[PDB]
Amino acid sequence: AQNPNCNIMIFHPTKEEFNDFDKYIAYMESQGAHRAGLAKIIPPKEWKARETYDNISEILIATPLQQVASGRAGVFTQYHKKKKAMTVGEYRHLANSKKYQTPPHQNFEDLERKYWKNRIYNSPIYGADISGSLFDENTKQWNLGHLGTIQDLLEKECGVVIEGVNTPYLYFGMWKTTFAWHTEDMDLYSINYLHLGEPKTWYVVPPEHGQRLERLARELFPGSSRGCGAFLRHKVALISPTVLKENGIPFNRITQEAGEFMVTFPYGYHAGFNHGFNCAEAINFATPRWIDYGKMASQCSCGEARVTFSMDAFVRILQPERYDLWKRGQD
Ligand SMILES: O=C(O)CNC(=O)C(=O)O
Ligand SMILES: [Mg+2]
Ligand code: NI
Ligand SMILES: [Zn+2]
Repeated sequence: AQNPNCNIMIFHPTKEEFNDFDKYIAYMESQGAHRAGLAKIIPPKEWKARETYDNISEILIATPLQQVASGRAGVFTQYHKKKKAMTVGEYRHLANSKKYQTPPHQNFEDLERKYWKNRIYNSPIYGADISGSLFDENTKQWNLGHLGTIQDLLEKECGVVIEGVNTPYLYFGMWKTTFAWHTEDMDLYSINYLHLGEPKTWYVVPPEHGQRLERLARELFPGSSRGCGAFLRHKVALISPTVLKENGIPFNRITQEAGEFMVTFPYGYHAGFNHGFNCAEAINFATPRWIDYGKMASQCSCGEARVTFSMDAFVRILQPERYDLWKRGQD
């Protein structure tokens, strides 16, 4: 069995290997990359996402989100308070202000220490979930707006034609902006490209051990667990590495820098934070190996998780027994 300790693997494809996306995902899995839940892909030196980032300041962040925490430093939730619209140039200036900028630090480890010590005492503003793409249309390799769609994959594997679309999302971050512990919708893969700016630190639980994280989360968030049998789908709960280690939960960590891709694998729980002003692009995707995970994915039906249009068909075809309850949660 490849990668039996479930370590995060880092890949350096050549320009030739970078042509066929599906083939390279399958290669990484042949080497055991999925056992970690997360892999890093460093593009060949010949490749670029676009020519420059000099002209992005007029993109609008219609609904910036202020991430307000409650709890203790290592075990907290966050809620998202909506703020007035602002452009990417305005948000960049805000991120760089004395109130929000990255503090002086020695290295990524010192900054990680400062994040976990101090996150709860601040409320950073995240420009998340913005439909769009920063890949040039002429970038042919690993262009996250040109991937095979999940609807087409389901149709190829299972024969059923379904409605829905699959487009990328932009994320504009600042120091301390936070992504809570989650798996993807329907336990899909994700791919994330850090286009520019400061790093993103990731934490991940191997898919084979995801239920250990869920059991800890039910202990640590007992009111939320009574409210919903899949409350991590709400994407609000944070647990620090120190608390994970105290409770014996297997996990790994890695820092993504600008110019790098990360892939999350089906049922790989992940969480993390941004180091300073940055911009990422991410999208969900599927492979044949996903189908079995999609069929078994948990679902939130309490009303909180509320998701895209395209998840309807995935539930309806892969999980017909759960469909009626889940759809009630959507309405
Ligand atoms: O970058 C972020 O805020 C969150 N991204 C992801 O959870 C992802 O790419 O799957
Ligand atoms: Mg612009
Ligand atoms: Ni994710
Ligand atoms: Zn719920």
